[PDB]
Amino acid sequence: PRGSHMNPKRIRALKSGKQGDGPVVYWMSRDQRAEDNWALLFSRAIAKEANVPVVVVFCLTDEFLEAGIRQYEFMLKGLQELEVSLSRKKIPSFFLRGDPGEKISRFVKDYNAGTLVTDFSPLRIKNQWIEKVISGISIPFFEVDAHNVVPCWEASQKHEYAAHTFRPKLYALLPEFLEEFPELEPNSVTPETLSDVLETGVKALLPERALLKNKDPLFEPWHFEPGEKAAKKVMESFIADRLDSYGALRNDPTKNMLSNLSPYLHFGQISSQRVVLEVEKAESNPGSKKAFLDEILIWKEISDNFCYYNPGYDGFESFPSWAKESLNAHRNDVRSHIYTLEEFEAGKTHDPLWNASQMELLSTGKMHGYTRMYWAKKILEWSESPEKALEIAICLNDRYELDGRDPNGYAGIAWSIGGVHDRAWGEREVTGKIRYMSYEGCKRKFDVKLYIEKYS
DNA sequence: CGGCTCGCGCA
DNA sequence: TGCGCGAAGCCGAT
Ligand SMILES: Cc1cc2nc3c(=O)[nH]c(=O)nc-3n(C[C@H](O)[C@H](O)[C@H](O)COP(=O)(O)OP(=O)(O)OC[C@H]3O[C@@H](n4cnc5c(N)ncnc54)[C@H](O)[C@@H]3O)c2cc1C
Repeated sequence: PRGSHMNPKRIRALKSGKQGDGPVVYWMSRDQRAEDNWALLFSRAIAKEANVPVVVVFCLTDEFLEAGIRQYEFMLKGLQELEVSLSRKKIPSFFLRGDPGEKISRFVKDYNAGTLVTDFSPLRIKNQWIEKVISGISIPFFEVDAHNVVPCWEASQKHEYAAHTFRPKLYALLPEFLEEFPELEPNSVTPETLSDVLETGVKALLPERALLKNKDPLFEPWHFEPGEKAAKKVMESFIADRLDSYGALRNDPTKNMLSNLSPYLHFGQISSQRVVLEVEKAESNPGSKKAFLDEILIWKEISDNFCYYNPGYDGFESFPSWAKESLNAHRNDVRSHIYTLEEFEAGKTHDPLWNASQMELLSTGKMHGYTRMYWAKKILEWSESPEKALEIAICLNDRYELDGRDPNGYAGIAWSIGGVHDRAWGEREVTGKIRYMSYEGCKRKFDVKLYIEKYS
């Protein structure tokens, strides 16, 4: 409804009804940013057509107890900057604590909202909140895909087996959906503390903090500055300094040649469409430009496709039949080593390369992309069962990665353990036909000793 | 039937 | 280091 630079294919109606006379309320969950936000822009256009103001509601759930301080501070500090950014545009931001299924419905009734808009996320918990909200509200409810360049329900209607099947589909719809972002218009009609919730949450997560021998924290919070503004600087530095050499050095953990955009992209502090727009105009190495675009467009959005069309995305049942049969037949194979969650967590294994990868995960919260494959695949090799390996890999990924609890993580773990979006390889013990990685293979691609010595 | 985001031999 | 084969099941264009 309404909009000249707005594609209607980015919005879908979750619930029909009579449009109320109150303000249009935007339920911000995934895209925590002010600029290049389709969901916020569409909420403004609906408000403009109805001559009502637009407001933003963020519901703080109990999910931060499962995660750590590193994710809590990163999200909270970005929200504090976001509050000022919306305030400059005369857009009020309301922060609620509790279950969104009950808090959002209460806010709609109390604030007398006219229309409700929310961003899209294929996670299981989001669909549970939406269904609860729908039964408690009586105004139209819309969903906007502000995370993907091409809407998830529009790119493909089925689960995609491999990237080479999804690649032609995505690139065919690029000329339509890849476009510039109109500026956010400030509100014409004007009508909890973020510091207190930060202090309250931190005290609850203090006992669960990872520590060293001398009770010293392992996490180093100066590597990534949270916030919308800092994410712009990371993109600018990557395009100017790192994008040219990305194609040749993205598989070398000893070189900081990655975009470092996943923590910002996970919380929606920067738009992946915005990154694509600046990358496309950038005149750099054609090989590196193609390599980076294949990651942020295909592999990032196919991860949303995997979780959207597979409700068991974090389970063994989502694996392909060939992988399940191979893993089933190799259940009784004697493992070379057996490690529990705690031994994996502290990095007390016989592999010095695996332990160094974990320390980078512990200290920085963002382990290098190449070593994540080795990190996850060796968990399967040294665990009781494939279910145990999937349980440990998901737990350590969500607990310590800044980009954890993301569709890119569940798809990545399933790729490493269950061969999702992959193919069969040579037959092996324990791991069967799942793709294999060895220490000697990494030794021939990068300086392993430098990586190991960098992280003890 | 062609071709997919590893190890390994060889220059 | 970069290149080409090997080992493996299956989708998708016909
Ligand atoms: C076992 C495992 C677990 C992972 N855990 C997570 C996670 O929790 N959260 C997360 O966001 N990513 C995860 N990834 C994906 C990938 O490792 C990260 O996106 C990347 O390492 C982050 O560094 P970067 O963005 O600087 O790398 P870049 O090469 O600069 O990545 C560019 C962008 O493309 C996307 N992308 C790149 N590689 C992948 C990939 N393999 N799968 C999906 N999208 C990709 C991301 O949006 C990323 O920001 C995981 C991968 C594996 C193998």
